[PDB]
Amino acid sequence: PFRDARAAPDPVLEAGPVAHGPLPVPLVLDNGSFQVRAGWACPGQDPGPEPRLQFRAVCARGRGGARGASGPQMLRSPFDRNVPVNLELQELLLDYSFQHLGVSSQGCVDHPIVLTEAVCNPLYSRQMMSELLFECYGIPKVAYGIDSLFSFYHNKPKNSMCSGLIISSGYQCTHVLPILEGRLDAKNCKRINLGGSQAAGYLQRLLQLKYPGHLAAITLSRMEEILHEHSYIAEDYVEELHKWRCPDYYENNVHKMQLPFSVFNLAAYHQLFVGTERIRAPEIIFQPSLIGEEQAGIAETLQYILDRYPKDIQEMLVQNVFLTGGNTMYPGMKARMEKELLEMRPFRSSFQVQLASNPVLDAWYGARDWALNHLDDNEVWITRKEYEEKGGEYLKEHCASNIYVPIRLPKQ
Amino acid sequence: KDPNFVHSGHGGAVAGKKNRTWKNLKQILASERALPWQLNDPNYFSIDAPPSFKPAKKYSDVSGLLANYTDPQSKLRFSTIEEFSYIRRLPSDVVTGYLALRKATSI
Amino acid sequence: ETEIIEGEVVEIQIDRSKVGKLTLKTTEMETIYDLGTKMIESLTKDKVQAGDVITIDKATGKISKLGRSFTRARDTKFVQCPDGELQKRKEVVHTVSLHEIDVINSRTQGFLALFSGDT
Amino acid sequence: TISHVIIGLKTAKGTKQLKLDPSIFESLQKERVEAGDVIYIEANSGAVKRQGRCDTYATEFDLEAEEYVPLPKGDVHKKKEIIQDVTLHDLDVANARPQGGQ
Amino acid sequence: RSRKESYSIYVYKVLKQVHPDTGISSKAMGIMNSFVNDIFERIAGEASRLAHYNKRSTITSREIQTAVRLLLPGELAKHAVSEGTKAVTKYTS
Amino acid sequence: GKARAKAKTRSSRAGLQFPVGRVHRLLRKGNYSERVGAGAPVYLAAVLEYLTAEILELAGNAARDNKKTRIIPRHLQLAIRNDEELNKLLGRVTIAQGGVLPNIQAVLLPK
Amino acid sequence: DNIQGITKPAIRRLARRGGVKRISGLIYEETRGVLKVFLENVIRDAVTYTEHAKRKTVTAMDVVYALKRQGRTLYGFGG
Ligand SMILES: Nc1ncnc2c1ncn2[C@@H]1O[C@H](COP(=O)(O)OP(=O)(O)O)[C@@H](O)[C@H]1O
Repeated sequence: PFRDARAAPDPVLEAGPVAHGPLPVPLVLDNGSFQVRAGWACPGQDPGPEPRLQFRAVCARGRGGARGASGPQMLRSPFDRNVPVNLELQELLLDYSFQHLGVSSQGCVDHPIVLTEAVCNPLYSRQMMSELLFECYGIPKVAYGIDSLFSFYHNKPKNSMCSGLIISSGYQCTHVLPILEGRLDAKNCKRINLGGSQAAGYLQRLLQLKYPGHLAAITLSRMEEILHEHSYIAEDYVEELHKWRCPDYYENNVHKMQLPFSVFNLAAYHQLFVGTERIRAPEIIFQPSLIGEEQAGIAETLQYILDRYPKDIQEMLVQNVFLTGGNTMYPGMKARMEKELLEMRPFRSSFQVQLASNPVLDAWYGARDWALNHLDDNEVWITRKEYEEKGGEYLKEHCASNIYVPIRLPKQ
Repeated sequence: KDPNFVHSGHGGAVAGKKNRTWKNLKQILASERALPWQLNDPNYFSIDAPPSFKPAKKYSDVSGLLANYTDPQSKLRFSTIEEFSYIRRLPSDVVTGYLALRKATSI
Repeated sequence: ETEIIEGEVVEIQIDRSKVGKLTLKTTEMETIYDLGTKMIESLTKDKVQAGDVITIDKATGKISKLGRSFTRARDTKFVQCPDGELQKRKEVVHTVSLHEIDVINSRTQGFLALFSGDT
Repeated sequence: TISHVIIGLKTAKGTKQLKLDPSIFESLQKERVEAGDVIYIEANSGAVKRQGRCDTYATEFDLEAEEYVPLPKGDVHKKKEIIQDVTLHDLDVANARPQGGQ
Repeated sequence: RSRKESYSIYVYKVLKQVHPDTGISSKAMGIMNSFVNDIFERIAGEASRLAHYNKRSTITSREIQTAVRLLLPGELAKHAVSEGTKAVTKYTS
Repeated sequence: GKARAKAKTRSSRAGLQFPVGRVHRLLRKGNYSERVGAGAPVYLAAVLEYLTAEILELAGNAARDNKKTRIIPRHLQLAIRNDEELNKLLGRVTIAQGGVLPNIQAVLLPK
Repeated sequence: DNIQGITKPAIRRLARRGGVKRISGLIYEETRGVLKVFLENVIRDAVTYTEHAKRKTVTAMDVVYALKRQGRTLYGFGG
């Protein structure tokens, strides 16, 4: 049987929250093309006390100006392939988050934020982000970062120089990130344009084409639900689909989906037999050829990036391979990744593949931990005054962040 | 009740007749390409995966199994006899939907 | 085990490496095929026209035509179109004499002396 | 012109590289072995046996004269200790008349 | 002087794609000119009339495609539709 | 102002041969509608390409069997009238100096 | 099967309007062919016009436009 979601959250509090400790209490605003994760830093305790505002990153204003439905409740999104591009909707989403976040005493900002950004950002869009952040809120200082790198920082034993590969899988894109001694090398770094949203759309299209009768009975919500629970990645795709060819055992492990009920009354309210689509959806990232778009795929991308390195430095970076993101939640992803890595590694070589404790939420935990240990570091954050002396597209070049190139954006 | 009441536009379409929200992502990248990027300078262009040199397998469009045949009448692929009967029994709507799913020479 | 492609050919098209395309047809299915360079020669050596029931060994490339179908007879063994799937995984049993094995290993082409008695 | 040829072997247990003298390269060229075939090599004897193209290229063409085999599930490098027996009469017969070399 | 204009140097240029060693007489050139501009006028007028019927201002790819569907009798219609769709798809990309 | 020297034509970008620019000009000047779309001339050129290719292929095939190396109106006439689709597309047209297809009714044939 | 809905007396009536005295008995089966073919062209256009307007209902003006393109004009139906 299907299940549904909820709504009407109560994320409120007093004017604001300060616990006994230090003067500054920064904010964590982990972004996301799918959903936004927020919550106060809460210094003084390593475990996350109470993350708040776990809502889909979808907003919609009233057609006639009645009200702005921005939180959980057509629809619009501020993101355009993992990079935000909407201005007004981004402002209203931020206003919703701040209003539920406890604006202290009047118009202004509370404390520095540790908002995260895509792996690579065009040097026009971070300018708009900074402008609509400062000139609309006036934060004293803001620091950027990457959610996957923050997750690895949280999962790393301690803050030190580390190297390896980071496998990120999100809503609109996936990334293979080579980090070297705690410094990301954004030169031979690659991404795959396909993500979980495209997989869900593919599964939707397949199920609509399989049952032309009730096309509107199933929607994006049910597709996401089944892709989130009734699916897994295969150790070897061709051999698995060959094994699921015999009829006696094909039905032994098939899943029944009971749609709304009141032919034996099982045509409109069918059972929606799925025994192959539960594997064709997860393997989209591994095999982009399943869609008309042609690309290398996760198996060949990291090969293309790994064969341009000398044998000496390959050993320790392969020794630390990490799986992060949203799509890295299907069971058996670790086995598939380690087998694919074993196929391409030397005969006697060694490797280690690690999966995060919470692949979707460790990004926020890592951002919180990084912000907790860098409040006093005045060389990392971007001061409010610096936005006028600096062109517009300035970065700190700190760890867990992008790379800065010397350039100025002409504009007037 | 709000952080600021003097919010100013950042290049909207209030005056002109352009997109109200912002410039398109394609336009954004086209404008960003005009920057004098250095030869070794990173950007948003040299971050996409290269095209695969490995031939791509063929899979049944109705059952997701290893295909070994085709069909000149519809230009699809199946695996067994019942798959052939089913695909012949299907109308043109599902056929063109399957063709457009994995995009082909047919729109 | 062997892979066998048996069926009636409908149309052959070879361009001017070379690109080839042909459509096989049994009584229960049809299938188009793109030919590699080797198959181009394997089909040009043994002139194959429309309405010919042919059997092909996939692992080798041998064309063994059985006859022509009645459909194209209008305008030399007349065989009907085959039945079942075009591609069959056939299990083949084979027995060989022990003296046969001994004779094969004697010369460069030891099987020749097994008929003429030259061994 | 030619001194040695570097070849790369790969199975579903690892990958290795080998250096071949021109004799072994000639043996490979005689077997009509190109890039993407499953090869068997014995270092002691210099034997070269092509076991067919790998299955991953099976989709390269719809009809190809070649036969395709799966990627081997085993070690690229195999070591064994073998003990060989040979009688004198074998040596006499082998060296008595010009060995066929065919 | 005068740009009398014509497709003479176009249909002839098409000829080499089908028969690389065939010539055209002047009268045949005039015949092909008349044929091509006649078909042009027919298709353009049909698309116009259809757009006016649907109270529209612009004659687009789909309107002229429907005009071709109306005017071309049989398999020529669907084959020309495929040819035009391929041409426009290659033009856009 | 600087512009590209010897810019590529729209016909070459479309992969066709008939002039897309001339077709667009004719559409705009023919007063078929006040505004003319972008892809319409490309589609029309493609259709004209298909028709010309078909008729010329048939005309050349007809002329080859007459042991002649040049297309004349007679070959075009033989090409059109021998194909049912082109015959019904060109039912009400007269080809100058093209003659008539040779056919004799069974009744009028001796014996 | 509905072409047989064009009964024999209906064909007789249609013939009688034309001004013919005697009707062969095998005429009907061929005449039903002509009704079968002449009607297979206007619908070809009538649906197609309908399919241009993104709508799936055959209005009374589409048939008029089809008959006009074919060369048979009729009055009284919004022509
Ligand atoms: N528990 C889960 N099981 C399966 N897929 C998930 C799960 N959680 C998230 N996803 C997938 O991950 C995607 C969201 O990725 P996300 O973490 O938002 O990346 P980012 O934060 O970079 O946008 C969604 O498309 C969703 O399909």
